[PDB]
Formats: sequence, structure tokens, C-alpha cells
Amino acid sequence: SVPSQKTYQGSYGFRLGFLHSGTAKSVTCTYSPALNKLFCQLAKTCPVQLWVDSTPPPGTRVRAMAIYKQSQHMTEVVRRCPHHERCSDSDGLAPPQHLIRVEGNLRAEYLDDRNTFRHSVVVPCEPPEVGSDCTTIHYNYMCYSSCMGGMNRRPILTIITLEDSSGNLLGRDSFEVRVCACPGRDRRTEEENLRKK
Ligand SMILES: [Zn+2]
Repeated sequence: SVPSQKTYQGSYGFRLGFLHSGTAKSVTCTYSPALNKLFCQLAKTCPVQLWVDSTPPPGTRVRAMAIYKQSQHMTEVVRRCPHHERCSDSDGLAPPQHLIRVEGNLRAEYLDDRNTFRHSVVVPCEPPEVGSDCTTIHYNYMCYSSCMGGMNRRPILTIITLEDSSGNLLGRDSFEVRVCACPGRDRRTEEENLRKK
């Protein structure tokens, strides 16, 4: 009833990476290593790098799923709020209830789990292009952390799983997410609060 969040590199040395975007007022997505937390604006591009030490087999996939970070909310499905699920902002592929979308990948598949009712989005694991050492997935988060009747100010984690063609686990990583109007300021504030504590 709760997806695992345990970091697991597995046989292929799977782990995430994030750009260094800074904390200027104009930044739309920024990652805090000290907090392991991504701060982003609503429906803006969030580049997430995938790093491996060796190439996984053909048919390997990469799945993203959100869960509530607090244990007392972890069994509740993370979904878009009653406003955003009805705002007709469909990209033609993501169900309107799904918080997490993949941008610019026609091979993305969206799952409503028949047993847990949780949402996820999964893409093929592509090898790095010539001249690159990693691959990047562009995610979008489609509600604010503050949306009433949805996340309702509760923090979430995104869990990224590397899976074989049957869906079996090959690797796992995760990060907290705050979707907010001013990610640069909020990252600075939370990093200062951590330093003071
Ligand atoms: Zn919303």
C-alpha cells in the first residue's frame, strides 16, 4: 500500500542527476542537494538526468511516481486537485488527474494502477547520445504543492525506478518536490532554515 523509496543503484549503477540552475528570482526549476529537493514552477520543464555505469538491456524503462512524504499521508494517492483535474490543459496523452507528465516523448505511457490506484508515467530508457554521458527526461508537475483539495501543502517525493520489460525493479532513486511560484526564493529559505537547525 506504500511504494518503496529506498535508494538502489542495482547492477547498472543507476542514479539521478540535476542541473545547477541557481536561486535567482527568475529561476523556474532548481535543485537543492543539501535538501535533496527540487523546487519548480507549475507546468514548467524539470530536467532530470539519468546516469548509469553500464547500459541496461533493451526494453528497460524509467518510471516516475509521486507519494506523500509524511508517513501519516503516505497511503493517499497523490493526484491533481479538484480545480486542475478539470482545467482542460491536456497534452493529448496524460490523463488530466496525473500530477507528473513527461514532456516531448511520444513513447511515454501513463498508468492508473488497477490495485493501488496510484498514477505513474513511464518511458523507455534511452542510452546517451553521441557526445553525451547521460540522458535527460523532462518532467512537468501539474499542481502547486499548496493546491487545496490536492496536495494541500503536504510535501511529496518523486520516486524514479529503472525497470525491466516486465516491470521488475532494476534501480531506484528519489527526491522531494515543492511546486511553487518562486522556487529560487523558497530554495534559499529552506536551505537557510536547514543551516540554522
Ligand atoms: Zn492544483
